[PDB]
Amino acid sequence: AAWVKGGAADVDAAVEAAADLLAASRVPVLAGLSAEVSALRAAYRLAETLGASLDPVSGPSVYAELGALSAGGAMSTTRAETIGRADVILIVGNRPWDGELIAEIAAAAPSRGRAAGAERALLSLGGPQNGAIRHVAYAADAGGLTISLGHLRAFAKGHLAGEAAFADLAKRLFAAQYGVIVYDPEEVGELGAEMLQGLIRDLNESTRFFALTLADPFQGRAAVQLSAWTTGQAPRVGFGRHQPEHDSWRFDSARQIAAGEADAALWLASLPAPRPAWLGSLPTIAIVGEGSQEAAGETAEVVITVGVPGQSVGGALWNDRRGVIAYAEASDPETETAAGVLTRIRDRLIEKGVS
Amino acid sequence: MLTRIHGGRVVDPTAGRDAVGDVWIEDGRVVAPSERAPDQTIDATGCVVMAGGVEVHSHIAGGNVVMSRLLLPDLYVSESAPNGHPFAHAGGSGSWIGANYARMGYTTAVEPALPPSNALATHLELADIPLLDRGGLAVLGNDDHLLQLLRDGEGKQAVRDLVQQTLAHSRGLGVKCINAGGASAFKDGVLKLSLDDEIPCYGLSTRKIMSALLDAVEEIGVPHPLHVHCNNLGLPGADDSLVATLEAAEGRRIHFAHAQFYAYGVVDPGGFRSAAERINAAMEAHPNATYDVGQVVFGQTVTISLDILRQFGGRKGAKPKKWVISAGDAEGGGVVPFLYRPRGPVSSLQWAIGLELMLLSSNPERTILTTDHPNGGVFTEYPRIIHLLMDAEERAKEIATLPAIVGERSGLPKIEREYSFSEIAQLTRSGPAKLLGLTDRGHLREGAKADVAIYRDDTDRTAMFSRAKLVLKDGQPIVEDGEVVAWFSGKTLSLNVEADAGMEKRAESYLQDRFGAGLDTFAVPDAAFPENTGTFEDVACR
Amino acid sequence: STLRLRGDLPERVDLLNITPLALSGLSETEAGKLAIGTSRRGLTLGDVFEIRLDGSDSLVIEGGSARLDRVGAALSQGSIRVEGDVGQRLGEGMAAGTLTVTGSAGPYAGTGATGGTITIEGDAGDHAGGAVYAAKAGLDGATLVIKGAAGDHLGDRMRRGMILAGSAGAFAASRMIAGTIVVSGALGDHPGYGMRRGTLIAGSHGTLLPTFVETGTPDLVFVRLLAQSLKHLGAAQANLLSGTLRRYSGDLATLGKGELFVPAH
Ligand SMILES: [Zn+2]
Ligand SMILES: [Zn+2]
Repeated sequence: AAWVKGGAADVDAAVEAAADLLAASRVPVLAGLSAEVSALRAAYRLAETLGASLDPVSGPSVYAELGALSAGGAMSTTRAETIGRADVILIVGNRPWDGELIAEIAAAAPSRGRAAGAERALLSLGGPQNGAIRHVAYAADAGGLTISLGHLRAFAKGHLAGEAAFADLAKRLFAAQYGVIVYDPEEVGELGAEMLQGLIRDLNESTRFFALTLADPFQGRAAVQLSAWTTGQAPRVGFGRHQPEHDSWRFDSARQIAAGEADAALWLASLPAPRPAWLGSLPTIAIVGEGSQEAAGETAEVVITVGVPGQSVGGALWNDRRGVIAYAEASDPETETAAGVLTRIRDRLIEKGVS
Repeated sequence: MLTRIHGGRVVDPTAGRDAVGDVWIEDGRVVAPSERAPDQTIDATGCVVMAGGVEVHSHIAGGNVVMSRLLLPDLYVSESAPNGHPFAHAGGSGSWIGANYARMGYTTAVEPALPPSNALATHLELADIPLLDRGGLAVLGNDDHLLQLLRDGEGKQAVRDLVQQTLAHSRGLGVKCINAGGASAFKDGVLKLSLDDEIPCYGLSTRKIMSALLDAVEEIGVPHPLHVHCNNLGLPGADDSLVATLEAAEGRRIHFAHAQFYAYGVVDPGGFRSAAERINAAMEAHPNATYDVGQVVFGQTVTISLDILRQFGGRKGAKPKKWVISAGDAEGGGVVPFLYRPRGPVSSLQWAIGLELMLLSSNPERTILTTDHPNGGVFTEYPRIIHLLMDAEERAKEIATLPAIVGERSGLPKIEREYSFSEIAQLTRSGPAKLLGLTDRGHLREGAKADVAIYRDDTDRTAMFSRAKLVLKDGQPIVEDGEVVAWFSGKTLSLNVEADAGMEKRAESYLQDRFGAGLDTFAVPDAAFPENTGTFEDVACR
Repeated sequence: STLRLRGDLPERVDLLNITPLALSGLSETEAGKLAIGTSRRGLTLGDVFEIRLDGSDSLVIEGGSARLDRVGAALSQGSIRVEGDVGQRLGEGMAAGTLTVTGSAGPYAGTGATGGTITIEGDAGDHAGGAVYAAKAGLDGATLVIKGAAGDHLGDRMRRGMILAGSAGAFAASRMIAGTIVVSGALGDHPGYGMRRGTLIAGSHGTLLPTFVETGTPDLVFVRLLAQSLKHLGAAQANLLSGTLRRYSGDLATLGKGELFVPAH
């Protein structure tokens, strides 16, 4: 069911109302982008015809990692190979402790590689001092994790005197066979990640070390993958000049809305995502799942309920465990898809351009 | 719809045709000359007519190709495209590489690094490439599953079941191997690896894995032989590694990828000599062997390879000084940007060896032309290499600017033979399709797919092959006078093979204990693609 | 040549290649039709400004908004004066010349500037003198003068040139490749994070990184030269080098070749 103005149920007419809203605006925005790859593909295809900008909700976490690797590069590994091969694991921050990943590592020793079957050492920087899982915790510096990360690299480079807290940590890291530093780029920051990735480059002068960059839970990592092969650049790209302009600052939806540059915006949230709270200020088109609380017609000017991928309809989603795009079939599900709506709005916008 | 293309010099080396004549195509396929009036007639004044270009080795899709566009947003120039097809002029995008291949007359492009782990995202990326038909080569030889099978000695039957399962689940055209065991050795602290060197934790050579994959490929019957990425890429002395790997095949059908990077002589026991003559000699002594060159193009580019062992070795030579190495699951991948200096003593030799290998070949069908895009160079330079092979006076024009080392360490200025159109058709259409097993693509005889490339004659072959007068995809015109007119999606070629039911349940228990997820995360369902069941086209196994 | 801003900007505007060298070549009526708008609806130079043109290397924009991106970018000749505030990327890739702004400036101002002098009489935004996304370097040789106070990440990944700021925010001189930054007054917390090479001089300073070690109070010949360089340019930061200074070595996470000078007491 759809909603236009005061509760207009018709799905076809809601597509026409969304096409009229996007055509009348000069600066359009496509925020959210938490859905299937087919919907992301249709959203980027619509923005190319519209001349709009895009910004996933995972924006800050995505560009915290992208900002450090587009300038400094990366030395990374996967979750399965960390559980399978790593003998010493450094856990930076509190966010990696949320998932079951930390318990899977502790429960079983590595099963593959040179260090398979050896005793596993778990070191933590900035994590809780007392945990159910036994680990060696190292106190974070007063400045923060980013200051601690730079502090730690100095001991690893041999630039700072011995007998310090991070000096023992540096000694334990270099004495490795398969080293993995697990961190969340959101909480660590662009500068800390580039430092963290540099610390790994210094560690690889002696033994093999890698980074387990944590993934966002709002499909942002798949949006990067798709946008990269569709536009040639990362997300936050604008098509005002028919060519994809990448500008992490200019096409930041949070920045655009607060300044007042964007007239209209399209919200893509087939899977649960945090509400942006600006939907009421400017005319918005909300493509959301049927189960979500955002289904009601008060949230946005035009609201279209689509099929939740992995629950009511099939779709290729980012797999948290696997670390790649995988197709998730519907768990006990004719309903409309977010890709089918964005394509129909694009077809109606093209139809208006001819006559 | 009946179409008649007369007046042009039709070049088809598989039938022996190098003379002007008619080409009749009906219902998207080449038919015998019908004595009835055709619906449309295409006039080619001169305009040498060739088959659809086939690309065998080009890094066009994958997680690593995504990473390269993130690391180097400046690599490919995006021009303003008013009234142009979406993303066709957006430099680096899948649509950009698709449209640019069609402009040169190429209608088929094969991806050599299809990872079985991230198969869906690689195929979703391949599907988004427009116009061309595409293919993916499943990569084996570095995943724990196959290596545990070889470590225990499960037998040639058991290995066949696993190679069949992976080919089916990943929807790949053929089998590839990128430095067998090099990844499972780099993860265990190994930096250099040779074809015989024992790899840690499995106690096996890389020839042991290659010989096992060579058995499986012959047994299953893949029309394309084993696509092989040898040991010690780019290291002085790889001529010794490629040759010993060729002799390790024991007469089996193989294909060496980007062999140019291996023809580096050892000379003094600080420098390196060209080994093109040594490799071309071994290629004639082994008739079952084939190889694609991988010619080096001067300028800024990026090297995308799943040989993490070698990409980590040359990581410090990256220009700009930034690199992404990922060691994950099987091989992961390594992306380091590289600039081939326009006057560089190393770059000029690499550029000379690429041509020398092609100029020495007796049969260009076995010496397929590639750039190893983008590792060696950008694929848009194919018209230049064709111009350099066909024209001897332009080859000496380029050699005049390069330093003396080119003549003193290669011998390319001494070999002054020109290449013909029939031999260029062996490089770009005939040879590549015969290798890949696509019987209906390399030629223009009655029975072929209507993939036609018409180039307007020019003394400057660079312009002749850069903008094709007319290119046809299954009978429909896609580009005219070098500009794309049509915009539709092709089909991904996947070998039709059935996964063993007893092997599928055996792999399921393995994947659940290593990853925590079933086969569905590795599967490539039709419902994920924009064209449900219309994205793939079956290929029969010989 | 004077461009009188008619009014408030409805969208972001890109003033690239709007250099007096380019305007002089184009006809006065033809120059008005030049589109500078970001959006699909766009905006032409005539819609935004009242164009008065003459064959000169001097340009003056009368009136300014924070939506003037890439103003003075790739400037190779002459001068451009903005009587007002400006947007991001002040003189991106400026080859040579002079670029003065009466008001304040947007973020990423001064990126990739090779030569010339960019002067902001107001305050600079975040990432002032810093590298943009994926950029190889920030300031790459043009000297940047900020009479006011810069925000966070001043001189971020700076490669060459000189920055003359009144006051500076946190994480100043981060990821610095090389250069010299002299802020006359306050400096934010954690300065020079990831510094490889370069010279940072400040009057006040916040909390220093644990990877910065003090060398002492050394009378160096370079300091004498840098002082005379600031005196000749008329810098207010010239007085800061008169007295004896305290030195700190560049961040030990990267190669520790950078430095930081602060007055003794
Ligand atoms: Zn490869
Ligand atoms: Zn390769």
